[PDB]
Amino acid sequence: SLSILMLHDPEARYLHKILNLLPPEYYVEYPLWSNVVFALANTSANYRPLAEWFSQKCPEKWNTGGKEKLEKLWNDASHHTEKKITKRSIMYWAHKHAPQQYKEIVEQGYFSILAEYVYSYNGMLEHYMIAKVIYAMMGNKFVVDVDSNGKYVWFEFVLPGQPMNQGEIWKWRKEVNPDELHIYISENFSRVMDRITEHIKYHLSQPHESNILNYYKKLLKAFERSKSKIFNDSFKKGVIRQAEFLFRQRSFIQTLDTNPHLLGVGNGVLSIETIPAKLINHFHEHPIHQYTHICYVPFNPENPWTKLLLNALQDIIPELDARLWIMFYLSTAIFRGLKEALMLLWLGGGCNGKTFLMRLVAMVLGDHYASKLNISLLTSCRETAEKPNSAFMRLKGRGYGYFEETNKSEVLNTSRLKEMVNPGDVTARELNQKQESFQMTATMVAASNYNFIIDTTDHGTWRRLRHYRSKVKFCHNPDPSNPYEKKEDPRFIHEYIMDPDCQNAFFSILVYFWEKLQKEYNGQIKKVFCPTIESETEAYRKSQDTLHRFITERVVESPSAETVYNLSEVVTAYAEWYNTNINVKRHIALELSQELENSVLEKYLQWSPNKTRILKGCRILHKFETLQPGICEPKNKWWEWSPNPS
Amino acid sequence: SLSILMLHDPEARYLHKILNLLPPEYYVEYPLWSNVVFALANTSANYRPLAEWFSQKCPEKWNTGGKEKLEKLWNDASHHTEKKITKRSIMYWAHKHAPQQYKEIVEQGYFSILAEYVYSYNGMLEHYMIAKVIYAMMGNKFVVDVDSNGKYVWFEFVLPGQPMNQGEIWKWRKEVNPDELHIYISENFSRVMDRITEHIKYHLSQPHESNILNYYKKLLKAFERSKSKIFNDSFKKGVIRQAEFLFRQRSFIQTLDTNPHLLGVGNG
DNA sequence: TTTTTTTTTTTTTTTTTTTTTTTTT
DNA sequence: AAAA
Ligand SMILES: Nc1ncnc2c1ncn2[C@@H]1O[C@H](COP(=O)(O)OP(=O)(O)OP(O)(O)=S)[C@@H](O)[C@H]1O
Ligand SMILES: [Mg+2]
Repeated sequence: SLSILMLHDPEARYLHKILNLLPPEYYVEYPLWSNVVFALANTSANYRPLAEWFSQKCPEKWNTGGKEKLEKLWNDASHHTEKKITKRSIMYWAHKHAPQQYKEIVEQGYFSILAEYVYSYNGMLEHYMIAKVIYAMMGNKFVVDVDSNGKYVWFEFVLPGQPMNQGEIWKWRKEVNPDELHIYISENFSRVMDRITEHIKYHLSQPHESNILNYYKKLLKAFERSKSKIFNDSFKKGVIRQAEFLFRQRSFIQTLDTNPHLLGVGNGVLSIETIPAKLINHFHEHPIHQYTHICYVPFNPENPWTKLLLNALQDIIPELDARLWIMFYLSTAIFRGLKEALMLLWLGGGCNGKTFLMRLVAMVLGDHYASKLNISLLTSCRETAEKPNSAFMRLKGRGYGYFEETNKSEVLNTSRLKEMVNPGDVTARELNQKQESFQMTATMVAASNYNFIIDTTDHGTWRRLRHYRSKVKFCHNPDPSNPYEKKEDPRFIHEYIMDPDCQNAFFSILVYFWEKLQKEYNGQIKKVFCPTIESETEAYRKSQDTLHRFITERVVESPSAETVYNLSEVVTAYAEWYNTNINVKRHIALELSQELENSVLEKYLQWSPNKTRILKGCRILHKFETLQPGICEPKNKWWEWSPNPS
Repeated sequence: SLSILMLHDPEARYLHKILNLLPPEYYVEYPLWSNVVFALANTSANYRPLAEWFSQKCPEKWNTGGKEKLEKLWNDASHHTEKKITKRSIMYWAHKHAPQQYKEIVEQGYFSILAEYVYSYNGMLEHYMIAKVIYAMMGNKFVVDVDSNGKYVWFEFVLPGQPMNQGEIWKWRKEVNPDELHIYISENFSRVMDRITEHIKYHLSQPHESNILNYYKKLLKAFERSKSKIFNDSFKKGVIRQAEFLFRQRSFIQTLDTNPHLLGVGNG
């Protein structure tokens, strides 16, 4: 039904004019004829005859390649979507390979549209007809959408070779007013206007009877009076008001920045969807707007900065397995999608260089994807009633959260922490607006030289937690006796972050590590057995437990004795214990009404017939009360990751 | 390809005219000449042949000097990010060393621009024409940028010889509305209006065929009717609301006062 | 727990309109 | 000179 499409849509025929400029080898290329049929698939569905016409377009080997081959990709499912290239991109392949003939095709294209309107209304232009001409001419560059509060917001696609803020190439940007459209409607639209002027004068040159003696003269007078209308301001404001509907595109704002496999970079957009990661520095159709100003380059260990960073980094963390495991964890900061609930906190001392690593990642990732949050938030000690809260926000879309030191060692209640790590959704509010929910997908790190008090026993609480301790410390007198001591550079933090190449080198390392973990056991973090890690963590679990310490301080090593009333004094005995052993405090005592049974006291803990859980015997201690009776060091390179054991 | 240089771009031919009347002693010297090479290189990369011809202004340096070194300098300036010294500076040296000649050159330039618009639209001026003509002159001052709050903001370059605040000289200042731009467009633009009127009446003086019996009469009537528009409040407000698009400079507010090696003082 | 966020603006007209002199009756 |  080629004729059908021809008559059904003049644009379809124009679209046919433009597709005739494609060389036959384009139709030969297997992934390309799949691309074009998919591109037309997402734009309407009645173009099956046109798609079938494309099967007969340069069919030098259609029978050789299979008659039921190109149509099969569309006839198998006229429904269904793939989130692929739509229209307004086929024009890009058309003009990138067939110049000149493309510019005249579009030139006569809107020329017919404009010349139709000038004849139909005796040369009396208006706002809407101009808006239609503009959209058919530069409708493949602008998108208008409506935000949450509701205004007609303008988004512009940046192209190389035009004034633009650094790092904002090959991606959409927000515009308060389409300013460059205002100059565009005044300069390039004039050229279209002139072609009309020549056409009417040429027809006036050809003699004829009264049908042209006054009719052409009237239009010329009307047209010239209307020629100056375009330069007016209120008229130009009206055209922008009209064109808002033509450039309207439903479902564009909420699909912005949704793909977690696309990252905006200073030299295009970086795709981590497939291995290896690929850089896009040409036209595409992915709705991405946020970015960071760090240019991406392929990972080269031969760069002096890459070696410089790797050497200092390797010295910072001595253990090979710990070094691999930590950076693999930090490599997830590039990802912006759902992540497994892992909390990383680790201990150090003095000028340990902890601040250097967090600071490096934050600027490398950029503000759009990384941010600094109040350390108090981690404590979770603070509670928020029905009141605005801002620091809870800012976590949207981010993939990295880093903290700093506290006043001292701090206690962290499970509340306000369970939802900070879990792959769930949380809701809150702040200045203005109201309650709203947002998916949390950011990696979390918080290291300090202060131990974090944890008062619980639940496995679910102590399953999304990992602990580490630093061992290498920096001092200005590095005696050559202790390996855990190295010299410092004041420039190392004050500068070396201001060098863009350092960020470019560091970002490459992060990309490479994420590729390694992805090429590793299908992602995930639970694997990679680092004996140094997860052992100090459970050692920290054997510590940081007041009850267990109390158990093997007063009742254990003296269980054969018998000074027991009930669960009541055991709490008081535990109360006075932590009062001195730790600090004086009180609790709604029901926690031990079951935790004590959850403990190892069952040897003597047996509930009496009238409940009271009378322990079979212990010795409450007063006065001194003693004598109571009861890895491979890497050869030369470790970023190469070594074989599977590593 | 000098003909290609002078063909595709009237801005290039204007830069050709400005490139003349220069003190070639500076071109002979390495520092200042390299500085102006950097200035022109930072202003787009499409002007590679024009920069090459700038190497052939007083060709002695291109015949006695680092030819390949100079072209490599221009190339690296094109593909590097620096402080980005731009135009409106070579204009400064041209005015500094060479008064007179440049004044009538720019006068003829924007006068020709306005005359071209008048002849194109039968002397029916409109806000865009006046806005572009105004941007053709001035331009050095009046940088416009969009704040973080979404409000257009105007900035003026303070110069000696005006009523300014204390210690505000030789640096940008914030302006709620370009008031002295308003009075400038009211006063100085009238000189161009008068020059155009004189040119029209002079052409009317010369005798010709039936064109002058009615056609110049129509042109002069339309121009006279449009003359009073520049004094209208709504017309001038529209002219400003059109012109702030042209004087827009991307990435200006956030890069303001960023340099820690520069201090603002009373005497500069 | 006010406190400051909330309130409460806050743009608020503006364009235009009319005419528009010329034109052409 | 008056109406569009
Ligand atoms: N890999 C490295 N190479 C060279 N110098 C380093 C390295 N790591 C740390 N340093 C030096 O040691 C210092 C870093 O320690 P600090 O940042 O002071 O300690 P921190 O644990 O990060 O937290 P602070 O700052 O002590 S509260 C810097 O002054 C660096 O000069
Ligand atoms: Mg530090």
